[PDB]
Amino acid sequence: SEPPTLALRLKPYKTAIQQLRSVIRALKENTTVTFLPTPSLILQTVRSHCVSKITFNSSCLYITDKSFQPKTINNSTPLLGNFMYLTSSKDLTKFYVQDISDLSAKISMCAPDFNMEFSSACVHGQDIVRESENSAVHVDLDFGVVADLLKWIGPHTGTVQILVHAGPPAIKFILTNGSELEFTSNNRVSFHGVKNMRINVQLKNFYQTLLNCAVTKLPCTLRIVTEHDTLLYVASRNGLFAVENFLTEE
Amino acid sequence: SEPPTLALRLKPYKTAIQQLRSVIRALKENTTVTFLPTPSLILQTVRSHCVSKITFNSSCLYITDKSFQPKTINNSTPLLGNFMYLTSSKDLTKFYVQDISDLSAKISMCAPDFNMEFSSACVHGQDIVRESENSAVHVDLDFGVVADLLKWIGPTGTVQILVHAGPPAIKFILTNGSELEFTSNNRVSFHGVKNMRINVQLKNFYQTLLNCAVTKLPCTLRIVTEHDTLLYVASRNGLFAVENFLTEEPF
Repeated sequence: SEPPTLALRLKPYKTAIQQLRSVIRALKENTTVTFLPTPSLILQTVRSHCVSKITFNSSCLYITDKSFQPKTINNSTPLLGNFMYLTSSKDLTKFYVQDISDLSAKISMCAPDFNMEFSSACVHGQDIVRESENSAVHVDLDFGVVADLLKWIGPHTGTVQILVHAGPPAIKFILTNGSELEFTSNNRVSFHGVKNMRINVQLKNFYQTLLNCAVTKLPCTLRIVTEHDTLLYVASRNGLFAVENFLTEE
Repeated sequence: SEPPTLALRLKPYKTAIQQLRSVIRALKENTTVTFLPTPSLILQTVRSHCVSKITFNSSCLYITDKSFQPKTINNSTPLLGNFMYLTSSKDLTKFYVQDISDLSAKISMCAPDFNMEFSSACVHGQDIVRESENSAVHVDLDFGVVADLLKWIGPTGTVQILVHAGPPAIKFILTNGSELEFTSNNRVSFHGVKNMRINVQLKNFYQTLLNCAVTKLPCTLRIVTEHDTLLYVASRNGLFAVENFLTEEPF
């Protein structure tokens, strides 16, 4: 009778997008929203050498029928504009996606004397970057430390080089001007395996990577993967979502 | 279209809301949208002693079935926000309203790979202010005269509109003193006049002229003395009509 349905649980979902107000507003037209039957909801923004991804905890999602097929639509929607931003309305009383067609997702949203329904074309030909769980250098950073890096890059623009040292453990951040901000192994930075590795990434993709993780106001886990090409991984999460970023060398 | 359907003709409608972009964006949460089977679409904003109304020409509408019941909703929509502003999308490809429930209006909108429909509750405690075709004073003003009045009120206050009978003259006095008055010439037409005085808030009067100025055509000023001394200021074009209704202030 009814089609496969993926509903959002609004008490956790509405607290997550309020925490994400800053990021939800600065998405651009390169941003996809993917619905999976895990259940999972994934926001992805792909760019030149950077990929950021926000994954809502299954805590926020409820799925009717696991034969729901994966849907990926654009966030920039032909009449409503910013789809995610429009789910941050505080009037929202019901929010679910149905799998009617193989070509489109049907989204339903309610408010007190209002109900809307729309259908966006599915994008077939988009992938979602995954954390390779192999990592050569793995470094946890205090949220206080992340605020320090933010306040130190807050006038951008340039390039940043991230060096990580073995004995003793330390992570250092050198800028194209010269300025260096280093942290040593204390109680604000944990080192899960830091032999000697270095990456070079665009400074504003690193700065924006930090703004995304800072929305959780918790620790971030920074890593350096040496697989295909030296990839910088920067992630933070809370009990409602997880922010992941993937930057490659310049 | 089994249920009665009121469709918009997008070529004329899209050009009408583009002329109206200044008005569409400054509507507030007191603003009503009315769909009639005339066919007609009406934006009404009621305020203290001013009522402004924008009526889209029937030329902009196409109606299926005249048993479409009159629907009035709020322009301030619970998740989309400004309803009229969202019809101003240049991505819009299809826009019609259907009468399914007595309790709500069902609006459908399409764009290239997109199609939505929503239903907002209809409000029933509101009427549409009408032009009483009685008028004691009826004075048409060339758009030049209206542009002149605008470029003189831009800098609270109670403008008073005094009109003389023999011969015709209309005068606009401010609380400071300055007066801009005009005699029967080529840019002011005088049909019906009477020795009359009205006082209206200057802020509602200036905005009334800003709304009519959007047509860049003549404006029709009137003063109705049927129930209560009302100032009426209107300008139409081939796509819509801007009407304003001002009353005097109480002691």
